[PDB]
Amino acid sequence: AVGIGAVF
Amino acid sequence: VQLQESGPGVVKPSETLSLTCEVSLRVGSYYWSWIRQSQGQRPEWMGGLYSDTGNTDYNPSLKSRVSLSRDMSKKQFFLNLRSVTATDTAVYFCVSRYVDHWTNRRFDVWGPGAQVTVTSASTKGPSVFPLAPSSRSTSESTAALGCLVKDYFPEPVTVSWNSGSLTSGVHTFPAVLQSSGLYSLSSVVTVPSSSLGTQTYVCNVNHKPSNTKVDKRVEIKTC
Amino acid sequence: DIQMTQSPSSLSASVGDRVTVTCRASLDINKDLNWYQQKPGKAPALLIYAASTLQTGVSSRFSGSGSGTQFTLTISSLQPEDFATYYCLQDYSFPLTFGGGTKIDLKRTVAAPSVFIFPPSEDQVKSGTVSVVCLLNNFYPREASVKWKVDGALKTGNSQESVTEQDSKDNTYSLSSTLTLSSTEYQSHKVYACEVTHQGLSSPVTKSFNR
Repeated sequence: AVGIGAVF
Repeated sequence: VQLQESGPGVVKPSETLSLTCEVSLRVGSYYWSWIRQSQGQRPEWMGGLYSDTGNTDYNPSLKSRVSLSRDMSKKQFFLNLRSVTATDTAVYFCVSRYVDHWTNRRFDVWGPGAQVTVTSASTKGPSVFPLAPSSRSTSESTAALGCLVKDYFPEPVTVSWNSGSLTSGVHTFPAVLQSSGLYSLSSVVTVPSSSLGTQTYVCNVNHKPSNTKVDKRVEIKTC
Repeated sequence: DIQMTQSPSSLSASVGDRVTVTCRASLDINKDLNWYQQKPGKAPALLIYAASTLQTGVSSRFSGSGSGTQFTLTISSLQPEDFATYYCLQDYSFPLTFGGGTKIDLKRTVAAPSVFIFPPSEDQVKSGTVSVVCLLNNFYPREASVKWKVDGALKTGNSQESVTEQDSKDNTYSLSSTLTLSSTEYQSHKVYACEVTHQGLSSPVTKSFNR
């Protein structure tokens, strides 16, 4: 739920 | 992606433990953490940050001592652990966690890990003492003997018996860092107790970092 | 902080078995639990995330279930490459916390340890600090407890254990339990005894020596 990024 | 930890493997007590992570890399933000793991223990998450802001989250068990940061231009992110003690000896991993929302993959990238050892010791060759099979343990058919290897730094030491001709029944335990700041272990072997008195037994201890080799004969104590 | 309680600490299994590892959360963590495999010297590798999603490239016989506080990792048809330590990891809230670990090893017939105790040699006594080594040799399962008794009195602290990896030839473990004492404190007692408990032993085995 925490400490996860995101790339697009 | 690939991560790689870098920095000194030995840190004196009370000093600051510093490590770098080289991050290999296309538009977004990563969560980069340091997770460490001491021998025989579970991993401990020390803290993380988001690469786009550098906002940090710290494990409360360290908060005052730990600092994290990153340099996007150099594709590096850093760990500083202040005023370390011997219990900060651990393998340190840098790990990246991010979801690709285009492909819906989760991605969980770990470095190979850097062992760091907190100790005041300098390089030193080992001292070897015999573990003699007791006189009364001859009532049984199988005897046990060994060598205690201690007071050396750094790892590793290799132990053999009779210069390699004795391998059956040999057990060499993992080294453990002592409160002295140096390592200790034992190597043992089981032999026929009937061979006690006719067979010579010698343990060969090799310590390449100090260019030291020690041989120790192990015999029963006849009373 | 939340903490996972992993069970069992070790679990014995044969090739082809269906095997279950469980993780218990102190608080409700929804489905924010991950399962890791770790081999010696290597970083943990992610097997399952979000309680039940299989990570890319992981074999399909790995599966996870549960939600709230009780979670389960199941290995359907265990293969030799599955022998490893496994950790659960919660990421429902900060700090991320790991379970205690589950070492899955190769099943074999129960073997009680042979116990030996080693008094320090006179050479080490003269050095000012001595070691007393208790050895538990070639036992199975990993399950083992060592208690130290000096002059009839149970002692705690000081003693350190080390264990080998499961032996490649006979699939047994060996354990050392070592006291580290000054030569003076060593000579302040007469009898040193290590008392060993194991499944292969109906009653504890004590090996002792008088200095």
